[PDB]
Amino acid sequence: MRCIGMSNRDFVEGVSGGSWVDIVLEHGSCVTTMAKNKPTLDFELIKTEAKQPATLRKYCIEAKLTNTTTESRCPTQGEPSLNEEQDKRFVCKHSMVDRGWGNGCGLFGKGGIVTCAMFRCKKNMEGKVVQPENLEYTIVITPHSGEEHAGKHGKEIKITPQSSITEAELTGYGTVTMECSPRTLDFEMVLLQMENKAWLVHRQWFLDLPLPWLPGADTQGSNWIQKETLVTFKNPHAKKQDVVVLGSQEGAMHTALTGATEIQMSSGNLLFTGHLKCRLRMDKLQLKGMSYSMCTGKFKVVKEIAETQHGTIVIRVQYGDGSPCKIPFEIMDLEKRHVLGRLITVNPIVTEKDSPVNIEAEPPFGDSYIIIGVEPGQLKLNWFKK
Repeated sequence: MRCIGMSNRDFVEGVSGGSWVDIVLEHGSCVTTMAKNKPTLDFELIKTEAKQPATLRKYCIEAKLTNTTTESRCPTQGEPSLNEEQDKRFVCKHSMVDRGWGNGCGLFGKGGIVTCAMFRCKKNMEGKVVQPENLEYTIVITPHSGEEHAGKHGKEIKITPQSSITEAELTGYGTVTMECSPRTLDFEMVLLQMENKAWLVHRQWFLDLPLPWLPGADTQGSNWIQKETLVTFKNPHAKKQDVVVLGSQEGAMHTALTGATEIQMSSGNLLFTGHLKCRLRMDKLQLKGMSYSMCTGKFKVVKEIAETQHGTIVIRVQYGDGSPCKIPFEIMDLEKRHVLGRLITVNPIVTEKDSPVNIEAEPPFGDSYIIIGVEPGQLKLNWFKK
C-alpha cells in the first residue's frame, strides 16, 4: 500500500528473461517491478547516512580560565619565564611594562613580564568530512501481495558503494539480487556539528575560523591551538596582569551559519537525501503459493473500490467456500470474450476466512468487467476507466 499511495511511482519490467533490470531509486519515491511468473516487488530508498566520518577539527566555542599567574623582571635582566609556559593547557603572553623604584627595580625603564592562565574548554563544535564511500543507503524491498496488517515488513537491506552485490531473501518468494551505485552529492565541503544540530559548510572557511582548535584525531581535549582567539590580555602592570576570556560564541556562530544548508541527523550520524541507480535480477524469485486450489466460493467486496494515482484500482475482497486459496481474477470486455488489462498483484490469494485481501489491478481504458471468483456467484463488477 505504501507505494500505491505515493505520487512518485515508476513501473519497470524486464524485456528479457533472467536479464538485469535497471531502476532509479529516490527519496520519497518508489519503484514497482514486474515480470512474467514472478512476484511484483516494491523498492524504496528510505535512508542515506554517513557512519563515523573522519573528524577534521574540533573548535572550542566557550572556555574558562583558572590559575592566572604573572612573572616580571626589571629593565636589563632579560625575558622572564614560567614553567607552565611549557604546559600545553595554558595560554600565555609576553609583554613589556614600565618598572622602577616604586616596584622593586633599581632602574626605571621597560621590563619583561609574562602571564599564563590555564585554558579550559567548556563547549566545542566539530566539523567532519563525509567520504562518498562509507555512506550507507537503506532500501526496503516489499512484496506486492496485498496481504493485510493495520509482521509483514519488506526486507530491509543496507549497502555501501563498496559492498558487493546483494542477495536479499524475501520470505516465501526466494531471493532477489541487486547492486547499486551512488550515481551522482559532493564532499571539498565539511559538516559542522554544534550540539546535535549540523550544517554543511565549505572548507577553507571552516579551517579559517578564528577559534581555538585541536587536530581531529585528539582525545585529550586539552592542548588547544590559538587559544588567544578567546582570550584577552589587558595592559600589564609592574607585577600583575589581568586576563579575561570572551563569552560563548555559540550565538555568534548560529546567527553566522544562517544561509548554509542545514543537515538533519540522529544518533550522531548525519543524514542526507541520496540518489541511487541499481540493477536487479529475479531469476531466484518465484511466486508464493503456486500449486494450490482455485478458490471455489464467494467474495464480498469489503468496501468501495478505490482508484489510485496510477491508472489502477485496489479491490478489497474476502472469502467463503474454501481452503486458503488462489482467487480467480480476470478483467475482460463487456462481452466477456477476451482478456483485457492486467494484475499488479499477482497470484492473489486468501490466507484466512474473513481476511480482506486487497488486490491492485490495471483495467483497460474505457469499459471492462472485473470477474472475481467462480460459478455460484462469479462477481461481475462493471468498471469505466477515464
